Amino acid sequence: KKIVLYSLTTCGFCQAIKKMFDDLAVGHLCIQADELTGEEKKQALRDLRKVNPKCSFPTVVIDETVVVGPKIQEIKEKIGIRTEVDELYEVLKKKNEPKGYYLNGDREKTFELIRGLLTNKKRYGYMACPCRLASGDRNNDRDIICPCLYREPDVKEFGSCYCTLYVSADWYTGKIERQEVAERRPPEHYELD
Amino acid sequence: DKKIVLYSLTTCGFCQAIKKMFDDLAVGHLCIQADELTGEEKKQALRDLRKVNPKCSFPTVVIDETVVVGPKIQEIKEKIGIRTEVDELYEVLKKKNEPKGYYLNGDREKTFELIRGLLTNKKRYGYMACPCRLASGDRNNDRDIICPCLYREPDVKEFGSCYCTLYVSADWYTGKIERQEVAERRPPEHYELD
Ligand code: SF4
Ligand code: SF4
Repeated sequence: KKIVLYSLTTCGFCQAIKKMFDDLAVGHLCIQADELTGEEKKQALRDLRKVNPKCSFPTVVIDETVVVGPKIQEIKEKIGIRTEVDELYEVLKKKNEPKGYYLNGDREKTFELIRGLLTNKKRYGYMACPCRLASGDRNNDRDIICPCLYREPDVKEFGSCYCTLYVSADWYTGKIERQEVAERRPPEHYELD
Repeated sequence: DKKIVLYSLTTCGFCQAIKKMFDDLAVGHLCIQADELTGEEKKQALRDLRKVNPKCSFPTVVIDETVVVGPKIQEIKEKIGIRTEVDELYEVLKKKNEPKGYYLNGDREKTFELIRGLLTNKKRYGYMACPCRLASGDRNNDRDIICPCLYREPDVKEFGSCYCTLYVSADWYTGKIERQEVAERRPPEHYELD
């Protein structure tokens, strides 16, 4: 697959697409159009205009298909990128949505939280809460294995769990204030002394 | 000169963002990635953490005798004495735009990076050309894309955010509306390619 990424050093999403490519050892050509001369900029825009008439950044060309804008799932779909986070995202969505627990709509935040669940599943053997420190002992951590014991009262009182991974329909659609959620876990559960 | 300790988790996103700011501003600190430590070292880092934050929550930053619990980057910066040209411009943009109904994106990290882009563009061009667009460097050719651009008002009225997602409406901010992708509204003929 021949990939070209039209990018700008000042464009945050352009750098995130580039980062994903580098991390997954994807073979691509990145054009940081703003680092070019006045005439090279004109030529980069003419090349871009042929595949994206709006001359907008980011734009990804994969062989003969073009993905315009911050459409990370569509870019992944044309390149053939499938990770265990994508798999777990689908599983969690199917299981939780009928229960009224929606995954946070900020996809980039939810994806890093799911990556945290996976990192915890590998090192501990269970999906310990990604925004808490686990002990590594399953029995001590039983109340913070996701979904934790605190999700139900936290979502009922504030509209979201402690990591903001699961949110209610009201939190999702802004019908309630998106309040900060305090740590409900009894501090004694660490068994420090 | 201040003694700084950041209690962090490798699985905590904001923890790495606080650490990134420290490193980029030469702020010396101890970073404890509590989850990388052994079983008994986890209990001791939690004992040190518990003394300053009984709830044993991450992130937690200790600056001398003052403790900041949670993702409170502004509070951390005020206690250390961090005050950058981005902070200055953020305040100027906030005071000028909030009374008009144009709020700065609540994802404070993304807003700061956009403001850094505005500053990078002011330095290399002489004006704050839109950081998510390609500037020519000719003010007259870029006139419609000097921040705030000619397209902010129609984009925010129709989608709730400007093209870069720097300025958002109150409904976008609180989640009352869907946060849709904003397409490039600029007529491509303005680029004067041929
Ligand atoms: S707070 Fe949220 S992310 Fe953490 S364990 Fe509970 S449900 Fe899972
Ligand atoms: S799209 Fe937003 S960030 Fe870009 S110039 Fe317009 S108002 Fe400024």
